[PDB]
Amino acid sequence: MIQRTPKIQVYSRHPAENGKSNFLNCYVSGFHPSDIEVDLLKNGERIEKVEHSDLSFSKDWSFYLLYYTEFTPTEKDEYACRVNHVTLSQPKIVKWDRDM
Amino acid sequence: GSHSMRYFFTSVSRPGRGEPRFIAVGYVDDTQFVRFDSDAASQRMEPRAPWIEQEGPEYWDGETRKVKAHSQTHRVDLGTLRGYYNQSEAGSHTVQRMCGCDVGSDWRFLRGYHQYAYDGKDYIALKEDLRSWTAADMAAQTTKHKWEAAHVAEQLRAYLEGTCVEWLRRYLENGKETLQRTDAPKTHMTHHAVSDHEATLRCWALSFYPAEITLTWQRDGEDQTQDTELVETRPAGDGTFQKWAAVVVPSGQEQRYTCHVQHEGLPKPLTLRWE
Amino acid sequence: FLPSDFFPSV
Repeated sequence: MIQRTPKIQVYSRHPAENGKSNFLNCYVSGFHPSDIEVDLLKNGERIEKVEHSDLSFSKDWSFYLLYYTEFTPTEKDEYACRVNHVTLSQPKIVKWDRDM
Repeated sequence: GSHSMRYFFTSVSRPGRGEPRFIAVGYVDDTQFVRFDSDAASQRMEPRAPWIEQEGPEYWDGETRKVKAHSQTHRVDLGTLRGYYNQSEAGSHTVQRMCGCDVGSDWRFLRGYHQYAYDGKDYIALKEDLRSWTAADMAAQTTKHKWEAAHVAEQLRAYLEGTCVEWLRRYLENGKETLQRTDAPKTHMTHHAVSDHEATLRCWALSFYPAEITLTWQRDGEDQTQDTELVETRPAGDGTFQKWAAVVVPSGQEQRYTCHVQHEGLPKPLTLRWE
Repeated sequence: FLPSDFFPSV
């Protein structure tokens, strides 16, 4: 099998405004095989109520999923997406950058 | 404009115990409207858009019957493919299938397609003429001979040109309020100094639909690709999409650069400039 | 509206 490591974008559904409810998104794509572990973190801790989209795939057969949760951005709280996949030796952590 | 209806199937074998995981999703254009997940409790095809909910029990019974039958075909496939490829009973493998039809802006059939993959590589595909198959290797060649003997292309061409297009038309009508609405990208530019001498400009396209979009940077009216970055188009999670393109420029020269946005929802392309 | 289960197994 071809193993392909995930691309990861971490971003909000709406423009981030401190103190206002929003959705934090972690979009994983370009990966194969489909088995993948994705957590969203707040200050390094696993957020509990995280949902994801139904598995689907792109023209090149690589898979994509959207994981998401309601959150409230603030000046100080750090959000991140943590991903593990067979192609990775250890979980990859991508911090949410509100400019990206 | 043109429209499509597509189904995507994924089946993943579970060597240590039980049946494969099977997930199916149906789309009209970039809108997901149904799903089936073998692991879910319902064991039914489920709605994922409001406009499909008005279909009656017969519809849902029929979709459920078909999708479960499909899942069982992929189940047999995974077993045969392990044998074709002389693979251990120990490993997990994947089959993927995608099929669908397009209609043009007159809602008449434009094209149809079906592609099948094993472990993330092309395996067998219907040709654009809907009459014959492409096989990637000698395993798929065996499958091609089986599918030729069973006259599959003929049956699939029937679906693609008939019932696929007829139901796409029905959905487009019933779901008109969203499926025939175009959401032009909401665009703006942000500015991010990188040093005393350089700054990034980032051209944003937000809350658009459908997903197809082109963002281009120009400098003094010529396309620029060096010193740019373009992210993959990504889902907002409310059915719309987002994308951005960025360029690094010398501080003070921002006004030379323009971002150009093309999208079906835009009668003319938009041009953004930092001032 | 799905195609029916008309593909033979591979």
